[PDB]
Amino acid sequence: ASVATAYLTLKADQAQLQLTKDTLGTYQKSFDLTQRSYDVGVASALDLRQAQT
Amino acid sequence: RLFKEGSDVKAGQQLYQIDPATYEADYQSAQANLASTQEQAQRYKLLVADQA
Repeated sequence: ASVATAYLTLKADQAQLQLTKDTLGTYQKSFDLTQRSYDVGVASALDLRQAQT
Repeated sequence: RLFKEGSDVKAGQQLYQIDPATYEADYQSAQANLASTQEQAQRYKLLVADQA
């Protein structure tokens, strides 16, 4: 029972890693779009900092 | 009527007064709108230097 529980926990946490990498990529793309919109002048630094957080 | 007749007048000398009383009122209205939009522009001119 302990071996099966530990292996299934590893199998779950690797998929959690993959979904966290996908979420981080989405957040990085949003930050790049907000940085571009700050460079052209449409948005302000008040939005760039919230995108950085 | 702010002139005597049969005299010489210069350019821009005021001749009459035609009871403003309406033009004074909407001048007060336009000046009241200017007093808010000028402060808005003056505050945004300070804020845009730090990109706030």
